[PDB]
Amino acid sequence: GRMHAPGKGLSQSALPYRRSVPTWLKLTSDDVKEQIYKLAKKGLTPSQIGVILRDSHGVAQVRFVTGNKILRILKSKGLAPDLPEDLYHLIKKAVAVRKHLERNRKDKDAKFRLILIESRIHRLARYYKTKRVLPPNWKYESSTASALV
Amino acid sequence: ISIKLQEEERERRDNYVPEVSALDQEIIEVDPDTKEMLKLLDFGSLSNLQVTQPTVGMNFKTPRG
Amino acid sequence: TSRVQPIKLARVTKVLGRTGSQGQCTQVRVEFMDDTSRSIIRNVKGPVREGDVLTLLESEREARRLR
Amino acid sequence: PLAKDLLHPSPEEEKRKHKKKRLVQSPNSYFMDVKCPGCYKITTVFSHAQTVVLCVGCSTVLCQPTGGKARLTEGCSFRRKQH
Amino acid sequence: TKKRRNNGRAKKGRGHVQPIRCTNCARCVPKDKAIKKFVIRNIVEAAAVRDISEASVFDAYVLPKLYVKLHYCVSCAIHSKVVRNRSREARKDRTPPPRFR
Amino acid sequence: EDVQGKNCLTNFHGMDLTRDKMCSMVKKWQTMIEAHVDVKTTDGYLLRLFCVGFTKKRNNQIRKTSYAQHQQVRQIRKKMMEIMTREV
RNA sequence: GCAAGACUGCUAGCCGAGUAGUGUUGGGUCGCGAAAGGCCUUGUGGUACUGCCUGAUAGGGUGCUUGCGAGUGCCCCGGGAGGUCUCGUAGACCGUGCACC
RNA sequence: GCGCAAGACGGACCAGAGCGAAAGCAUUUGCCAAGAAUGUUUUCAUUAAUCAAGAACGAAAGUCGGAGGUUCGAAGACGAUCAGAUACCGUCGUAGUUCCGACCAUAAACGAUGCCGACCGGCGAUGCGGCGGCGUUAUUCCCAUGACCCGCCGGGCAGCUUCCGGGAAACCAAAGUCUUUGGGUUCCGGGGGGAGUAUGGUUGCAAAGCUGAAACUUAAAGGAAUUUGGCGAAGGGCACCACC
Repeated sequence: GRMHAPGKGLSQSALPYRRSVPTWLKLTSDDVKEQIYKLAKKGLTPSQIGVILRDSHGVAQVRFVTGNKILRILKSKGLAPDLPEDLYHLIKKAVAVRKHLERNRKDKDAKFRLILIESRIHRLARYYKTKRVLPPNWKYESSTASALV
Repeated sequence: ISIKLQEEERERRDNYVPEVSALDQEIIEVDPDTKEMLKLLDFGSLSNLQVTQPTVGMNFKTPRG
Repeated sequence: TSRVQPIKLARVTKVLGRTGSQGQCTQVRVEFMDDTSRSIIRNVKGPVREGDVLTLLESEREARRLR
Repeated sequence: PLAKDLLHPSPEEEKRKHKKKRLVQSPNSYFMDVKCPGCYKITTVFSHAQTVVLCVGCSTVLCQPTGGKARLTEGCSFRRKQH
Repeated sequence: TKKRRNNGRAKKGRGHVQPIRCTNCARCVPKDKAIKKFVIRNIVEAAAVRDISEASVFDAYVLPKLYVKLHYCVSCAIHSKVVRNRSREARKDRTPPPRFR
Repeated sequence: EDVQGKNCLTNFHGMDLTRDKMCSMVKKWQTMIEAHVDVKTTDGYLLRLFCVGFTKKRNNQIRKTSYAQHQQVRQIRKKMMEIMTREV
């Protein structure tokens, strides 16, 4: 089932079998790349950018209207951050958990979920280090929150 | 017990027969759903077949628990 | 007590099972002629048939078990 | 039972069961076209609009996010479109 | 061996329940294991309600009731004949006996 | 609090209910709702209004449970808060 | 523009008029709902009921007759005849113990 | 009967209901933080339930320093009971039972059943979220909403039945897919005592936890289940050698 939860779960997206640009869509690839660039100038994470372009522009998904995906074209444009959004959200959650934690000393399950989430970011950081994303001299401890958020 | 004269006292009642056939009534109460069931199979709307007025706004399965 | 209450007399309808420590008194359903609708269950000692009538002193208490 | 024609099912069982255990993978969602009665243009929105949506020109709000589908503003016409 | 499907209680996904003291006894029996009695009774018994009725200032005055809940330990339940024992296949019966009196 | 001779003058001090009625109101397979506000009148009278609430099974309901969600209970309780704030 | 079908609100002649006033959870184009003053076919037939409150001859809550159950009945007014309504039966507890082997 | 003060606890509502890794969790309100499941034509693209070293949490009782000590209550005192009670019973009753922090890591911590994944019957209800579909209600007209009803989907606590199949049988939708043996992966048991004992190491203020023998003795110790048997166990039937 889950990785730190004992509950089985079946809730995920299922892409259709059809691989074609829809006929009712009258939008090419260069212009949709232009509003991806504009929403990148807005400065948001690629997941909510993708769901809002699908939501408010009626496109099925980007990967069939252009040749590649959005993280590829942001790292081609160079505006994409070096730190991935998964570790960004998870270390923001860790900062919030510790910021709740030091005021309330008698909080055991918050500490338990804290230990679970540095275990999670360590297991993700090993994969991004062996995939040549993070530098090999990068380290994490509980006292590094001002340098990376 | 077992009978060999086939119990004449109601055997003669079996020989007694109503003049009506007890199924060939002047009209037959037919719901629209079984009407459109029989309509697709072999026979459409007949003279003996009538449409039940919908009194089905209240449901079934009286409460038990 | 200390109340002058009149004597009401009653007529039997059905005989029922008999209670008691040794099993001597019989529960009987019985009813009045001056008010036919109201019927009462009373404890009676002795052999009772159907068709007779019974003399009763109190119409206030209710029959119960062996104690 | 034991004998079911798994190759060519009747349509009611793959509109009956869950999407992930169908014979072929097909989602249960779709794209929707909605317009305002006070406006003129027709925008294209998802079935699960997931956020607040506003048309260009700032005329009105089309629909609100809800954990199921989107709850549309009243009076707006809609047509089930397919590709 | 195992006697019942459950263990004389109703603990399925908890592992711990609040105990409540018995009435006749003083045992710290849990809520799901103990037998609970909710009796419906009037203020007085049945052979005096008429004697109350002619002794009342009011006319057609309704007699109030008492609504109490009794918590019974299993030893106090078997000692007071509240619940009896059954056979092997007779224990496969969840429904209560019919209330006739 | 006021006597002069062969008379005693009374005043409202509190309202209660019989134990038998409130014991008749509590039953299983229903949700009990409690709501109390400390309120003040136009004069210097400080009150405390206790109220109870018991759900109603529908006449065509087949469910024996007939419960309600927690936030529905919170909304009903807040409605009781604003009602007994308004009327006193 | 042409085609005839199917259903419904309201009224029992129509305007006034669904103006006022009332309330609801959220709204709407809105429910309830007469009158003053009037003008004219000068004002539709059959059909059963009806415990109490709320809110409609609906809905909701709640009774009486004999303990129970099934029938029967429970709007207002005026006359007559009656006076013990009919049918079948659990409606059971209700002072009671218990050392030491 | 009228008030004041202190401490403890949140009954009835309260279920073979919910949540949590487990211990465990119930007066209202506010603040902070986390999470399951549902939905997704959103993002990353193999990032994995598997785990000695190591680490967190952990019922009650036990220890240490502080104010509080209502009620209950180990040892102790008294009186009955008994042939004999420093036992069952009754009245007081210290430490504790209550809070903050510092400890220990033991339970029948038991579903007496490790974790993940797949497959193999049906039925009726429950909780969450979503979905479709007559009708009633927040009074009468129109829409979304809450309430109710009829169906579907996924997850969860659960129930009934059986020649699916298994087992020694109790019984099992897992305790099945096992000689017609092999999905992956930790811990752990070779008759019964001796004995979780001695020694050693280990941690602990203490109480003590973990690791953990040998000599010698025994042919039994044990698990399921059937029939009179015995209850200071329940229920029923009969008897003028029992009663009324």
